[PDB]
Amino acid sequence: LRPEPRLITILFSDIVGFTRMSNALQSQGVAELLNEYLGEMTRAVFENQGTVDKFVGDAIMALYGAPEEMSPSEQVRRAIATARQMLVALEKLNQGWQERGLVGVPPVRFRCGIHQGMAVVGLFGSQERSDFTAIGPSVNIAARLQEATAPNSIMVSAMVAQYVPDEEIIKREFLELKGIDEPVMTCVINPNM
Amino acid sequence: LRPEPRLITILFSDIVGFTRMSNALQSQGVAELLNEYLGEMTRAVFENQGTVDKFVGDAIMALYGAPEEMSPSEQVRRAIATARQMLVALEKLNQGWQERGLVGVPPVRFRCGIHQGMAVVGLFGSQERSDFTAIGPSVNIAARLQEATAPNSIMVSAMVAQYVPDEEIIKREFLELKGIDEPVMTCVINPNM
Ligand SMILES: Nc1ncnc2c1ncn2[C@@H]1O[C@H](CO[P@@](=O)(S)OP(=O)(O)OP(=O)(O)O)[C@@H](O)[C@H]1O
Ligand SMILES: Nc1ncnc2c1ncn2[C@@H]1O[C@H](CO[P@@](=O)(S)OP(=O)(O)OP(=O)(O)O)[C@@H](O)[C@H]1O
Ligand SMILES: [Mg+2]
Ligand SMILES: [Mg+2]
Ligand SMILES: [Mg+2]
Ligand SMILES: [Mg+2]
Repeated sequence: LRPEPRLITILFSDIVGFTRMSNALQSQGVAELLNEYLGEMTRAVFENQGTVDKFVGDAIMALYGAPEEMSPSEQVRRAIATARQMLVALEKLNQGWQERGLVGVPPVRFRCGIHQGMAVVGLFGSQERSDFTAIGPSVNIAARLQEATAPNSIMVSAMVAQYVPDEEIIKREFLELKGIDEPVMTCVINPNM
Repeated sequence: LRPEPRLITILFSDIVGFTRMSNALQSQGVAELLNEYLGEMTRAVFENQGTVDKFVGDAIMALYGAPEEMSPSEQVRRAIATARQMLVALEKLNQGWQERGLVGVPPVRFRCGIHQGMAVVGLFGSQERSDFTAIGPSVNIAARLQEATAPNSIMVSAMVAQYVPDEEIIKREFLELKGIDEPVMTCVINPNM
């Protein structure tokens, strides 16, 4: 698990307007919901051999191809499958949160950025505290894609898109992604399949 | 423990232009550096009773007042101490990275956002994968402060600032912080003491 550059697919699934919830609903609700969400999102990544890199609040950072090697295509296959499954999971999550009173508060939507690229994946931090993650623009991209894409929209990088049939690529488009000294070709892929 | 709202001080220390490194220096250098950095940053938080909530890449998210209760004042005291110590740690880190060839690549600088406020801190995620973190605008604030403040500048929220003597508050100022439906009173505090 020592940090090494690795072609991995970083999938970031951030909940759209989660702050609009961490203020709207109650703390327990925010946790219950978040945890429920992350439970299903995580489920979505793990179910897709994904690796929950970490949760950055309402954002899930899934790595594909790390720590367990995974073909770039699988990484994307999985990441996209995860992203989509997450949306499906979210479909039910909102169904339940709506029918419960946790949403209905905008029906929890999540932006998903999936990028594949060289990231230094491995354990990072002090020996006093290390977390397996991916470091590098690759990650940034995924994250920026995540935040760049519309709610319940899976925005993947050019790198990722090449694995998804054009039919599933709703719309390609370069986007000025923060931290990216170059317009990244983003392809929001079909949230379904 | 289980997620509960908690007045905690979220400290985010993100490395300024780390992507300008995850591209500049080599992977091993990026990891070696990042880990070295996070090692000292982490050190800085733990040494200040802080809690490394997680590392979000080059960003360290430290919680103060979670999971171990800590007086709001201590939280800030510690968070600020950490932020400052981090800068000091970074001072030496760059000293070494510079004298090594890892920087000199802009001398790794870090933005530090320290905010104190109600956050739902506790374990989040699925039982399949839980991470102790703080959720809620409080965190967002710290993060936005972190990214809002200039490099090697510790930007704390009004909440935090009240604990730091005005003499240490380099400059107060409200900032349109993303995700914050209200101008947050940010106070970049003296990075020294
Ligand atoms: N537990 C946590 N750990 C680390 N970073 C966190 C965090 N919680 C928040 N942040 C940081 O705070 C930032 C913004 O917080 P949101 O993303 S929770 O707010 P939003 O209403 O959901 O906004 P939208 O999803 O764009 O619609 C995150 O990107 C993190 O850097
Ligand atoms: N290991 C990781 N875990 C989670 N999120 C991560 C991540 N690495 C990156 N991100 C996400 O990618 C985003 C940007 O990546 P940078 O911060 S590494 O790039 P920069 O040049 O340092 O940017 P600047 O510090 O503003 O100058 C982060 O905010 C995370 O949401
Ligand atoms: Mg979010
Ligand atoms: Mg987020
Ligand atoms: Mg950074
Ligand atoms: Mg960061």
